[PDB]
Amino acid sequence: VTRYPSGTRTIMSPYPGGPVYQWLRINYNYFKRYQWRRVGRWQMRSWCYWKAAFYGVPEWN
Amino acid sequence: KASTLATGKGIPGIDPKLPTHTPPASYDVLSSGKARPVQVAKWPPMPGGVPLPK
Amino acid sequence: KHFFTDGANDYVTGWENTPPLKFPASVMKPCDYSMTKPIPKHWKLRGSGIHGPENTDLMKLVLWNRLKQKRPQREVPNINYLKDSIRLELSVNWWLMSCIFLWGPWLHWGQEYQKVHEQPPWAMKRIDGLRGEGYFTWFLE
Amino acid sequence: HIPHPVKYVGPRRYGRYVYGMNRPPVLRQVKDWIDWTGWNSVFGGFSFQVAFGLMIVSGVYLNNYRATHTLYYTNKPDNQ
Amino acid sequence: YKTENPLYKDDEPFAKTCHTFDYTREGTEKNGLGYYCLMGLWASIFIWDSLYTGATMPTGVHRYVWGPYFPTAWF
Amino acid sequence: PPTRLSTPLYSEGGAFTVNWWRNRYGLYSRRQTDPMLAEFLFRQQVKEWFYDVPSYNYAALVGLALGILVAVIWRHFLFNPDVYVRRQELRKMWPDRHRQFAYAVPYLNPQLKNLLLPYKNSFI
Amino acid sequence: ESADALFVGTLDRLTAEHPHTDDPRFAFQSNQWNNCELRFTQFCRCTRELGEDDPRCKYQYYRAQTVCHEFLLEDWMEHRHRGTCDLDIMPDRQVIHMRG
Amino acid sequence: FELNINIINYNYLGIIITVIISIYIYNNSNIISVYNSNLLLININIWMKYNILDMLNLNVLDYKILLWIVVIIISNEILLFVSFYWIYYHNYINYYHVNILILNSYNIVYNNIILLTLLSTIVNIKFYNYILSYYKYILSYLIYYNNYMFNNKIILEYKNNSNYTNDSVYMTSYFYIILLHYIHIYDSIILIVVYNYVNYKNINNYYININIYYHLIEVLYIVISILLYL
Amino acid sequence: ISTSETLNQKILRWLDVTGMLTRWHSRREFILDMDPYFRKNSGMWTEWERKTLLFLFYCCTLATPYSAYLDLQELKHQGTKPPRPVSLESRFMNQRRYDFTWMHPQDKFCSECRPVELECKKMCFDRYRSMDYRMYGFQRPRIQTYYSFSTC
Amino acid sequence: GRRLLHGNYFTRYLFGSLAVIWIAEYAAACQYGIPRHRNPNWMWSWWLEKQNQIKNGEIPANTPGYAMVKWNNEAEQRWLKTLNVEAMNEEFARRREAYY
Amino acid sequence: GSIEQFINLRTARMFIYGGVSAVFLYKATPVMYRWEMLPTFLVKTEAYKAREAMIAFDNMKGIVYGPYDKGGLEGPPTKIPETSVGMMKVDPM
Amino acid sequence: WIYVNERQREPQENVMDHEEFFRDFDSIYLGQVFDHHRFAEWLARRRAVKWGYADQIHIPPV
Ligand SMILES: CCCCCCCCCCCCCCCCCC(=O)OC[C@H](COP(=O)([O-])OCC(O)COP(=O)([O-])OC[C@@H](COC(=O)CCCCCCCCCCCCCCCCC)OC(=O)CCCCCCCCCCCCCCCCC)OC(=O)CCCCCCCCCCCCCCCCC
Ligand SMILES: CCCCCCCC/C=C/CCCCCCCC(=O)OC[C@H](COP(=O)(O)OCCN)OC(=O)CCCCCCC/C=C/CCCCCCCC
Ligand SMILES: CCCCCCCC/C=C/CCCCCCCC(=O)OC[C@H](COP(=O)(O)OCCN)OC(=O)CCCCCCC/C=C/CCCCCCCC
Ligand SMILES: CCCCCCCCCCCCCCCC(=O)OC[C@H](COP(=O)(O)O)OC(=O)CCCCCCCCCCCCCCC
Repeated sequence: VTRYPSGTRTIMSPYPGGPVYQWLRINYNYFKRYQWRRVGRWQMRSWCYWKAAFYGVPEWN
Repeated sequence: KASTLATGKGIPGIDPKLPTHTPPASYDVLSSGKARPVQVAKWPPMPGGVPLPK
Repeated sequence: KHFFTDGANDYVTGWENTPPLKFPASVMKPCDYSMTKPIPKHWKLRGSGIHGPENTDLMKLVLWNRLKQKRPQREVPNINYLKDSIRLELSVNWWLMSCIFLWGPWLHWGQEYQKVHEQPPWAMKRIDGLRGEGYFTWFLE
Repeated sequence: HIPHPVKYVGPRRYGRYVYGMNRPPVLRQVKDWIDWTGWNSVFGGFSFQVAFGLMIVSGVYLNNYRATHTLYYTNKPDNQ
Repeated sequence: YKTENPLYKDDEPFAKTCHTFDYTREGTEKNGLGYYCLMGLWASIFIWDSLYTGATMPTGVHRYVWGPYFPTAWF
Repeated sequence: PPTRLSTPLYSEGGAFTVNWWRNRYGLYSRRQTDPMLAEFLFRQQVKEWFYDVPSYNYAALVGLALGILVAVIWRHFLFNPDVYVRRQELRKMWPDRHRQFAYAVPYLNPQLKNLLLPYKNSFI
Repeated sequence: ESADALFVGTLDRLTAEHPHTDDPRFAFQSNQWNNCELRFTQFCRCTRELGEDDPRCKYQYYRAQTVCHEFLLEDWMEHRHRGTCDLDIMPDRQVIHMRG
Repeated sequence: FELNINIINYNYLGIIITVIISIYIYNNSNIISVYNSNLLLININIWMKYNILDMLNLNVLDYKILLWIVVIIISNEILLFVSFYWIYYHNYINYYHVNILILNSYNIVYNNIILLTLLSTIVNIKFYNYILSYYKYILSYLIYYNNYMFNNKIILEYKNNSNYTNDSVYMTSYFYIILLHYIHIYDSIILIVVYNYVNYKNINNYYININIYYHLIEVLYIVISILLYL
Repeated sequence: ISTSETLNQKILRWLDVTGMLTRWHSRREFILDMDPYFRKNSGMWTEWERKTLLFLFYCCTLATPYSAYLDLQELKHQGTKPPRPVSLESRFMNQRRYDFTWMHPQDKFCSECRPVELECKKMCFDRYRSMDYRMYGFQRPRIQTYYSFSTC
Repeated sequence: GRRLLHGNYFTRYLFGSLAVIWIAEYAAACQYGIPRHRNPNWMWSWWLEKQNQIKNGEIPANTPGYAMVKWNNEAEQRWLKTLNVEAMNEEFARRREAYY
Repeated sequence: GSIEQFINLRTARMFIYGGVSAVFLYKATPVMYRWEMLPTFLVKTEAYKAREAMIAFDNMKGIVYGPYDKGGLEGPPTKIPETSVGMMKVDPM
Repeated sequence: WIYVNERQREPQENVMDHEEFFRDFDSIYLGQVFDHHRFAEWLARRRAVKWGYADQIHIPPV
């Protein structure tokens, strides 16, 4: 069984799709995973309201 | 299952050897030996079952 | 369930008053010694006799309530539990569907009818000569 | 609560999705889904809107049509 | 070996101890027929009050076969 | 009131019984951590509050007060000519509010008013 | 003439023959504000139909005075003369059924 | 053996917050009031940090204590709205026959009820993920879009309403009830802007509090819609 | 037009342009669309929980466009709200004990105008501008500005 | 897993309470003999008669109510100076011709 | 007789169902038209035309510069204030 | 930003003359639902007349 990169090939049809379709599917997959989600990762890690409460507190030995 | 009266032995539909219903099975030859006549209708049934003269 | 209850929906600590039913009684049983037979007079009290970890069942309850917190896999609950966990969520979603596909259509029809006949289709046409749409909930008139 | 069994009697698995082959009819699938996720939420969620809509729209006949022929002092025309 | 899908297993019973939980006799698990009879009456009163708007203003003229003291003269 | 946990407590069926109360008493309790202790605390509370004869007098007083309260509220809404929940009459000028004026005279002559007014000669 | 003639015809008649007694529609309550507003609305509707000079409308004003304090009547009578009294706006220029 | 409770012996935020409150009264400029509000926000956030740092005590009763406080607060929010509903219905006998234009029952109520319902669905999905130890980034931004639209619609309504607060107690009650709901909507923004995934998961009181509050506000709008629009 | 697929498959493929349907019908594809940190907890989920979550998420996201349509129509309605009759000043209408200054306790802008009475403020701002005092707003025609929702 | 409230408490006490309220109200109306027929109109008899005359064509269409009273306030005198019902009817007639 | 050749399951299912539909539409369509349920673009009812014929977009009267009509013979102000003349920043035509 | 963007725009005509409104009730009260583009254009021209910039603006044809 051939395994394609995640999110790049549809399982709904034996036909992979036409050029425009493939472009839309590949590029949405890239935009979500490597462009849009930059904002979410940035907010989750660099601006955590709960991490900021423990800023400057000694480590727990 | 249905190995004892408590488990359901002898209860139709609950016992594997007893069917829920017992409709008569179809036959293709009459008991006389004649072939079973076959009729195909193209009009709804007569109102009272009233037979029509030969 | 959403709200935390120490007795039933205790998800903060996961404490359970009784052991799992899967365990044999010889392995673990609920802490209940109310049926203990009368103590012979020649027996002497060694322990405190105080309700606590000296009792085997209570000890095992405490031990299990801490060692159950690490498990190799999930204990899949049945579909009845899963439905109850998100009962409100599913019901609100169906409420949204009703508001879009039931409330939406007849509300639109009423406004369109109101445009032509001045009053909604579920109201009594007036003859007083006053102007405007008037009431909408006719059963609260 | 009262411990009870799972009431879902439909098909537990359709098999692996192979380009949508060997699958039930769409309406059968919708019914199986609601069976799997519970009809109590469907009835509970839609109940409020159904009640409100039935009452308001019922006025089309109970409050408007009937009323047109309800006033007993209206059928009488003047100078007749 | 044979197994059971956990998603379709039955709910576990309450433990039987000195402190046992029992909801079987409460009858509060689900709405009963009486509740649905209340809903039916509510629908009926709602329709009736609108269909027959002169019911609250009845006629005092009464004939009543077998007089007024016969049981079918009270309904 | 039994003193041994082995001896069961009798419960009726319904929505306010010994079994119904046991199911809900320890829902928010951090002290009922095992069957033996839970039952002991449950019976302790039941013995103290439900086997106390004078406590039942207050149960009567709350019922009577609440029943009067619910009924006076309901009566205002259902019969008082000046309480409006429907809007038909409130969308008309005062001279045209015939349906609301129908409540006036029946509401002006309650039974107790007719029964007790003759007894003014005990105050004057 | 009939003993129950007052109740017959209108509920209004009762206070018209007995100006200083309770009106049947408001006797249940000690507060008589609503009674004053009905009486004023009735004076306003009389003038529209009969004019100010008619003895009937003059008496409908006396009836309004019986239950309405003068400071309220003077204010409400000015609004009426300007054309801003909400109890006297002609019905075809009312906005009560508009936008809701 | 340790003590059952790690007692807090001293605190200085209380003095600051109480002084901040006084500035609202003892001031000669409304700009001072704006900046004073920022000081309040800052110090209330410090108190929240103290609550998060109390997690180090590993006290089982802390979750329960905070949860029940929220219950009491929600109760106080419900009873304040009741007081406004009371103020509204007390003067009900003077409504619907005055020369004012009351609100339509078609446009505002429907789009608002549809909007607020979607807000509930988002929060519900957040709860579901919270249960499943999962996160979806887009969820919070859907809330921001919903809040933006709600703010956009309420602003236009007020500006284009042809009746003012001084026209009738009906109009005053309409504006005040709607404003009170909006304030509680804005408080929801204040709470939701910090939503993130915390790895201590279901021992975090924030998650349960948000779910309860959002449901309260949406339910409160159902009551308002029936009273005023329908 | 491709003939290597059925009509149903083609429609489903296009509805799967963003991969929604594929993630529903493949557990592996759903877990590999999660960011690695949250994929760690995925193995514990039941298929019931997974598809129910997608159903709630999909229903919500598919109704957002509808709410957006309803909100746009609302903005257009408010943007072209019909004029209403000028209110007659009734017995208990427009009562004032003091000027409106709670918004500007010290500046006391538009003391006679009500807090959101836009037409009164416009004329009041014009007086201030005629008095050499600048005020913001009420100067651009609605049809010449963006986001007005009043354009034909 | 232990239950505190009725299994269907929310729907039960919501719909149930509504049902009891509705049924109790019908009972209350019967005991007081309240008329239950909804009238959406005003009851000013003289006004309703003028409206019938308009529907019968006795009074020209779009004639204002202040053009028919026997007493006019100041604001209605202002309006009467600019009132032209005949012109209004002609304008409406022109609109109909253009539309068709 | 001689129609039996036609009489058939498919010919019957499309005759009962199809005929039932033929009467459902023939009897329901007039009701939908009367109650304004039909799409406007497909057809306009006579009541719709009667109302629409009364609508025009050329009325330029009634402009006032005050929030209240306080009665009297003067009425609300109708003249733009002098301080407001020429205060609009209209883009060049 | 919502507030600032709205504050710049001239106020819509909330109210008109009481009498003139009721003499053309149907057109004004229902014009929007029957044809919103022409109603929008009519409103714009009235705003241009109410604020004296009619000769300085060209209102796009509908
Ligand atoms: C030939 C025929 C001729 C004609 C004949 C006509 C005959 C009459 C026809 C009419 C029918 C009559 C029927 C009578 C018998 C009915 C028996 C029956 O089945 O009733 C029960 C049936 C359902 O009751 P059930 O069996 O208890 O429900 C079963 C559940 O599945 C049990 O499951 P569950 O309890 O677990 O359910 C799920 C539950 C699970 O929930 C929980 O787990 C509990 C949670 C509780 C706390 C919730 C927290 C707060 C909420 C958070 C989420 C908020 C989201 C939304 C946010 C909105 C923001 C704006 O979730 C919920 O329910 C609530 C959460 C979901 C979202 C709630 C949304 C807000 C609700 C509140 C507002 C409602 C009003 C909205 C108005 C519009 C908008 C303003 O109720 C009704 O059908 C209603 C009453 C019907 C009778 C009265 C009808 C009067 C009018 C009749 C007129 C008809 C036309 C006449 C024409 C005449 C011409 C002559
Ligand atoms: C052999 C048996 C055959 C049976 C066939 C049954 C056919 C049933 C067809 C039902 C069609 C219902 C159409 C409803 C259209 C409503 C359109 C509408 O109003 O759109 C606008 C409205 C919102 O308008 P606003 O401008 O915002 O105004 C209101 C709020 N202020 O939008 C909505 O309501 C959105 C929801 C639209 C729902 C459309 C429903 C369509 C249902 C089709 C059912 C088909 C069933 C077929 C069964 C076949 C069985 C063999
Ligand atoms: C969920 C599905 C959708 C449901 C949609 C419902 C929409 C409308 C809801 C409105 C609010 C709820 C009440 C509805 C009442 C409907 C019937 C109705 O119109 O009732 C009118 C009637 C009086 O009307 P009028 O004729 O104008 O007055 C005459 C002189 N008094 O008012 C009522 O009965 C309703 C108002 C009271 C409701 C509550 C019942 C009264 C008693 C309250 C007791 C409170 C204390 C505690 C009680 C505890 C339990 C015993
Ligand atoms: C604070 C205000 C709260 C809201 C308003 C409260 C109103 C009063 C309280 C109502 C609470 C109801 C909750 C729902 C309970 C429920 O559904 O309860 C349901 C129960 C049945 O229980 P089951 O579900 O177990 O069957 O209903 C009944 O007991 C009645 C059964 C049907 C009876 C039909 C015939 C009734 C005839 C009545 C005649 C009345 C005549 C009156 C003359 C004066």
